[PDB]
Amino acid sequence: GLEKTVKEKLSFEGVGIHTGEYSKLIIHPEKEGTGIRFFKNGVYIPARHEFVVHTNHSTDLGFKGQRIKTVEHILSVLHLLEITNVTIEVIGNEIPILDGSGWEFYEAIRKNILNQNREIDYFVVEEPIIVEDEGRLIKAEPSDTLEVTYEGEFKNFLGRQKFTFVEGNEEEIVLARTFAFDWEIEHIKKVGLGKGGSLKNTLVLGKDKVYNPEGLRYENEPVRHKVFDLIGDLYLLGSPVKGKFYSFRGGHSLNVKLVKELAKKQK
Ligand SMILES: C[C@@H](O)[C@H](NC(=O)N1CCC(c2ccc(C#Cc3ccccc3)cc2)CC1)C(=O)NO
Ligand SMILES: [Zn+2]
Ligand SMILES: [Zn+2]
Repeated sequence: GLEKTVKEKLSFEGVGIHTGEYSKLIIHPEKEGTGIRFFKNGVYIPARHEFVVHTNHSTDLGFKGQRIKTVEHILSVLHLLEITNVTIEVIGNEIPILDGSGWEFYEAIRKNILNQNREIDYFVVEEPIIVEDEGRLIKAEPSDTLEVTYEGEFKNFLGRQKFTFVEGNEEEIVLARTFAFDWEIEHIKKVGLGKGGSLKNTLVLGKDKVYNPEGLRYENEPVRHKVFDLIGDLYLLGSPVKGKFYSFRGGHSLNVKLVKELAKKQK
């Protein structure tokens, strides 16, 4: 399809899940060929793998001493809507988590799309590839359509679950929230993370319990969210992606490892 920007400036604000600080976003329209980039304290940070500085519990970007935490959800929404040219101005240190899903970003951006004059030059997976990390695995193969499967093997009541996104089913993953296991929270807080995490923005699960009074939005909400996360990390290739992906227990580190191998392959 055509390259796309936003019709007008779009604003979002709220707490960041990791920093726990309040931050504000301003999504600015941009001309054809600009690409997706962040802007903080006079510095432009392109939404590309070369700018990744952290991958543990979030994908973070940095350039010239300016850092932005948790870019995955906003990038996933922009990837799904095929917004190719925008500047995301960040007043703070992290993208707001909002309700833990991409819903608010998705709804506001989809109503404000401006089609542009050039076609999208997609990042097209040309051959099969596999990346691994001690049991964890991500594979990609050619496909005319973006298809993303995530399979989890949870150590609680959820057990094994699988979910596949295909083009046209964007609404099936944009409402799936970030999640956490109660036995892992102490470690996350000890490593200086999850400061803004709560039952208002995270689906919190125990061995046999759901902490959230509203419960799960879907029986497989965690794997739908993991698919949404991978689509965000795939946008670090610098263009909307065409390929069929399968992730078995993948995370941001393995997602970025795949992205860098795909980019190197196509140099
Ligand atoms: C999903 C994954 O891929 C990942 N998030 C992840 O690993 N997180 C975010 C949530 C953090 C968190 C959330 C909630 C709480 C809390 C709480 C609480 C518990 C009981 C009662 C009241 C509040 C603590 C840390 C933990 C790490 C993700 O979405 N990456 O894009
Ligand atoms: Zn996420
Ligand atoms: Zn950790």
